Amino acid sequence: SLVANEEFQHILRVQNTNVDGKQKIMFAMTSIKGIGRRFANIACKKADIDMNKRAGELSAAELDSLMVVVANPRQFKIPDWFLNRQKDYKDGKFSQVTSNALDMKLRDDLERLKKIRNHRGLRHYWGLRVRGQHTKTTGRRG
Amino acid sequence: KEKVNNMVLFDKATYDKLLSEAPKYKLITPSVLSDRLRISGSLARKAIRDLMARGSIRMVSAHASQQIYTRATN
Amino acid sequence: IYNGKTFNQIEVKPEMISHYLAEFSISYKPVKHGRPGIGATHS
Amino acid sequence: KVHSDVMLFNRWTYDDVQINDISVEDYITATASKHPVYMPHTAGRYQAKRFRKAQCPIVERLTNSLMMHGRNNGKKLMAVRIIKHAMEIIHLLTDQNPIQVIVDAVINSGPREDATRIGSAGVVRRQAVDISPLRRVNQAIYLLTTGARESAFRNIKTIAECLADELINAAKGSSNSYAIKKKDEIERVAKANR
Amino acid sequence: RTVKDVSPHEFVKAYAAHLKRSGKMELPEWTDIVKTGKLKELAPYDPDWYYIRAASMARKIYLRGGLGVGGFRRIYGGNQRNGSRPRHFCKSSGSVARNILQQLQNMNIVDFDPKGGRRITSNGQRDLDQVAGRIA
Amino acid sequence: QIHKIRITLSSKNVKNLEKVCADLVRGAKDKRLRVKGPVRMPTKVLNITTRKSPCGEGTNTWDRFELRVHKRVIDLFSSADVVKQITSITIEPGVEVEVTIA
Amino acid sequence: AVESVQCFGRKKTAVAVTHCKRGRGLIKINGVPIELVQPEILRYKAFEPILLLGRHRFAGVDMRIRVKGGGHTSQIYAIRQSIAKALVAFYQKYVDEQQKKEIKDILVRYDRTLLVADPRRCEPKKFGGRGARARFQKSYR
Amino acid sequence: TKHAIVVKVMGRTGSRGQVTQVRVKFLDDQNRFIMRNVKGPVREGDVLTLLESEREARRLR
Amino acid sequence: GHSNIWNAHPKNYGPGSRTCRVCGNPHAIIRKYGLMCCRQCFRSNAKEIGFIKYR
RNA sequence: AUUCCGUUAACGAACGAGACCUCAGCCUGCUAACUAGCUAUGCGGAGGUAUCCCUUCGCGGCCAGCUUCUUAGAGGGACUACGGCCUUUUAGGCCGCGGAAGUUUGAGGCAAUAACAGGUCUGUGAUGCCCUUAGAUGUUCUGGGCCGCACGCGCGCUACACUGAUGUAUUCAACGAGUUUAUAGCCUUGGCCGACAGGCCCGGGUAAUCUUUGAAAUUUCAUCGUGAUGGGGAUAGAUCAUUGCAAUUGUUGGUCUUCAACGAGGAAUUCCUAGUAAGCGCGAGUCAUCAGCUCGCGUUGACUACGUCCCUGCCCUUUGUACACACCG
Ligand SMILES: [K+]
Ligand SMILES: [K+]
Ligand SMILES: [K+]
Ligand SMILES: [K+]
Ligand SMILES: [K+]
Ligand SMILES: [K+]
Ligand SMILES: [K+]
Ligand SMILES: [K+]
Ligand SMILES: [Mg+2]
Ligand SMILES: [Mg+2]
Ligand SMILES: [Mg+2]
Ligand SMILES: [Mg+2]
Ligand SMILES: [Mg+2]
Ligand SMILES: [Mg+2]
Ligand SMILES: [Mg+2]
Ligand SMILES: [Mg+2]
Ligand SMILES: [Mg+2]
Ligand SMILES: [Mg+2]
Ligand SMILES: [Zn+2]
Repeated sequence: SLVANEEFQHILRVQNTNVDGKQKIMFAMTSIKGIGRRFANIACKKADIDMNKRAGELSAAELDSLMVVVANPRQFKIPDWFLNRQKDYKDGKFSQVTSNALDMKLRDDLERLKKIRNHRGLRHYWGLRVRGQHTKTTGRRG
Repeated sequence: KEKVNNMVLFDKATYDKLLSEAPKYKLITPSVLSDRLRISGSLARKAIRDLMARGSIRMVSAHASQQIYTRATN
Repeated sequence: IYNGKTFNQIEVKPEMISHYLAEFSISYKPVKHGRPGIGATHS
Repeated sequence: KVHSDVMLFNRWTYDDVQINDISVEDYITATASKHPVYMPHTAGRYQAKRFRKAQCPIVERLTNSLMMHGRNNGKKLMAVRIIKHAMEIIHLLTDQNPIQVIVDAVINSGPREDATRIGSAGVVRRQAVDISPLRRVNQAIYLLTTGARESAFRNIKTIAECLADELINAAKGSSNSYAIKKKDEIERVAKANR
Repeated sequence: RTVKDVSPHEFVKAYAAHLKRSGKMELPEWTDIVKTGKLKELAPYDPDWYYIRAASMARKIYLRGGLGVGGFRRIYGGNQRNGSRPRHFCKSSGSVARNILQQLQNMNIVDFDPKGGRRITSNGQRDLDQVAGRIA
Repeated sequence: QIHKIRITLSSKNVKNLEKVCADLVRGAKDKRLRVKGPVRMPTKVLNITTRKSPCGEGTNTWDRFELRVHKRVIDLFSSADVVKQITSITIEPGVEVEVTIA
Repeated sequence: AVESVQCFGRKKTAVAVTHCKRGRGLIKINGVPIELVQPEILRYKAFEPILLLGRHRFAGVDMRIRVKGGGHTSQIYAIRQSIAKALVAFYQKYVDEQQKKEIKDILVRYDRTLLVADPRRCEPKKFGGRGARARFQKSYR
Repeated sequence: TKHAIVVKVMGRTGSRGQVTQVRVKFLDDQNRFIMRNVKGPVREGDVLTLLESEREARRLR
Repeated sequence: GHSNIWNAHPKNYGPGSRTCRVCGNPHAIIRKYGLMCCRQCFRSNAKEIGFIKYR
């Protein structure tokens, strides 16, 4: 088993993201935006993938299983508190957004804040800190 | 500098090279195997475990942060 | 909405629910920087 | 010959270990007659008086000098473990007594001459001076541990392996050791500033 | 030969294996998703972490017979990193400890101490002693 | 008609407290009573560290103020009347005497 | 009449007391055999009083050691000091003075701390710095 | 490269007292005494390895 | 002022709810052991209170 | 050490220094401990040959004994006492056995004369004079600000990694602090609920009685493998709780997600000589809620030197001065 199989893949694609084949599956999946070590770990656990294998060792069907697990956390008993999009503003649904969907959600939040002239939105627009930090001495880049 | 392109899984040539020469090394450690066979530390540890299972090497002293192995026979 | 000096005028929109009235009446004037004065450098 | 039942780490014997340098013989404690110890951990008071630290075992001095840089300060159990593993690797690679290898490395690493700064008022003037045996031993230990530490940094090779390699390459003047090169550079500068 | 005469690590491994083989433990559904404490960054690496924790807790109760959930939270706590702020002690998960204590009680290994906490039963003493004896 | 009478003595002065304890012990002994103690509890050291300056100028220097409280425990096996009579002896200022049962 | 002694070793805030009495030669700390003492690296310090005097001289005394306070190294040092002192006292009181002197000389010739406590203690810190001697960083401009 | 043994210590030398001046007696020739400047702690009875014995030490100050 | 307005702001906590029992200042109050004295007043009255300087 | 020996137109004195006092280090010697423990015994559980014997745990004995361990009162103890050298037959110094201790044993508190236009009128119902004193510079209420961000500086925290990060297993402190009992206020054990954050219910402690059975670095075994990488955690999104009358300009604390500079730092520059530096955590002050700060505490525990006046300064003496606001003359 120590010898690489002929099917070993050095580079694989998932949601238009390059995934390193040499990295372990748990930490290889983290290259996708919106997926971290905790979420990747639980997704691998729920998909029955063996955590000791590399990203390139597995088969494509296992990547599809991982993606369905990620896209339907509720179906696999992943709790609501474990998701990065809880109680959505418009739909009010709980889901794990990833890749360009995460950027779309972030842009929607920022533009919604800016449209109503909310203070946080104005701070975002001006390029200043939004979480109350002092700005006299730190955060100097331009 | 140039990054080291260590392999996480053996190819047939490197695996045969391991099985041939590694049992003849005076000192065997994961770092030594990684530097010689040009393999990752994890693959070096797995190869050391495999060689120990085969009985071709012996354990001089085992520690979490340092494993020292040597050829079974002179 | 009083900001400490004046009552700022706004119209309530559906998107502003669950927010504080303070969030729409800025209490400070945004900073626009003039040239540094005497004693800014050589510290 | 003097026979001592005390064995370092219960694995190594101080018998047949002899210092072969009259200059630094009196400032190295690695013999069966000079209070051998089981471990290089002795929690003694060696800074009370001048020259007292010369009575500390050389292995203990190496262990102490292995605790350099803030992140490692006070972590003596780790240093003792590193020394133990380095000694095991040295015995494996060279088939000699590790204590003898350490003694030879210390002897060969210590500089004999140095250039001391002289004058004043922003003048760069140096004059060659001799090195006392105790300072020679201190410099040897410092150079050996510095070489091991610099080799281990940002490298998959463990600290124990680097220390063992440095000690082996210093026991013989291989010039591949960091300590040997540093000593040669120091002596070259001293000769230039004669 | 008793538990005090064997290495804690080896005894913990042996007793975790024995507990898993027993089949009386009822692991909660969240064992594979929760961390062992707020101070942790990742879930336990070992899939058998629940049985190991139960064995360690049983050994602790065997040595001392007045421990409660808070005591076990302290016992398995540790430093918590705070990014750019210094570290401070942090307690571990209390739900895991409560569930493990209840499961161990269900097996008659421990019971409620009259003074509070949990105490090792005679059956628990016998089981741990036999496991320690078989380690050799 | 025998009870374990508990006497607690607290004071800031060691000499006065010790003298009062010795007087109580000798009084109890003179009546052929059983005396256990005096037991010296760990000294309580109230500590306050305050800056010397009434302002913020100068080297920050601090005053370490300590108030030490010494406590003693004496147990007598006798009736309430005899212990009440014994404790009636003159007590110097700064020593607090409390008598209780068990 | 029971034949036993109780001697204590000290190192910083660590206090260990050894109960030595007639027996078959068992040495246990807090009910655990002395062979399992932690950390494993300090087992040599723990066993030094035994490795110098050999196991035979301990073959007629049962040693039970209780330790408290201090840390992992201080507790080990206190334990070894207590073992040495307890053996010396037991030999003095129930064995010929000649053998007691011999074992005391053997122990002292190796390390004097095996019977004499180290008096070093933590120095109180002074205001104006984080440590006893270390002062706050000074700036002039 | 000769060996000499320190017979007595004359005292500290240099602007900061960095070096100590000592009188050393050559081991090979017991009737030849030389002046040397030594860096680092040194006491009577010490032996130094002289890479060259031609020079005579002079006060650095 | 009007009863419902004059001094109507709650003062159940914070520096504004406490003052020095000696001078009435609200700053640098020592609340340890119930002294409730400002640091200056406490440093003035320490000897009378019974606090001694040993080191 | 203006500390002493001595020299001596000085002789006798008074302050500072020392002495002093606090803490720490030794006492198997004294007094005494059910608010501290040990020992043996009686009973009980477990293991081992299972009765008797051995090992390990739990519970009682105010008529089992005792004070080694803990506490704190009284005392003892070091005086360089002793030995060898140097020094004026001095004052003294170096080394050395013994000793817990031989730098004044270690660390502190206290601390002279004469001064500064040094700080404080924003600690004070300390205070002169000046200003104001009802449309108030008084007082109170609402709201905002003291935190505002092209930039420069000071004290710091976190790092740049494998002497490591993460996940298990493992187990060693000290200084301290804690309630109005109202259903209950402060420290909080135990049980239940919850992934966490938190919530509910029995209760203990005005305290060597309860929290307190009370840390981390570290030790141990695995994963990671030189990749800004599972280093680093800045910035930001969503969402959930607690404090508070009120949390927006995020009070703080959780969950998932995002994953910036930083690869060891130029000229310059700080602190430090032993249980010290450094690393590691803990308690208290501030505190309804907030510690990267300060004051203390302990744990692991070093390198180097034990010298000098080169730099920066200080003390004494001699000497020059056109200085005395005193060379920033
Ligand atoms: K800024
Ligand atoms: K390395
Ligand atoms: K005024
Ligand atoms: K004040
Ligand atoms: K100077
Ligand atoms: K002077
Ligand atoms: K002149
Ligand atoms: K003049
Ligand atoms: Mg990602
Ligand atoms: Mg006692
Ligand atoms: Mg002024
Ligand atoms: Mg401010
Ligand atoms: Mg400061
Ligand atoms: Mg503990
Ligand atoms: Mg990263
Ligand atoms: Mg990280
Ligand atoms: Mg605030
Ligand atoms: Mg502050
Ligand atoms: Zn006041």
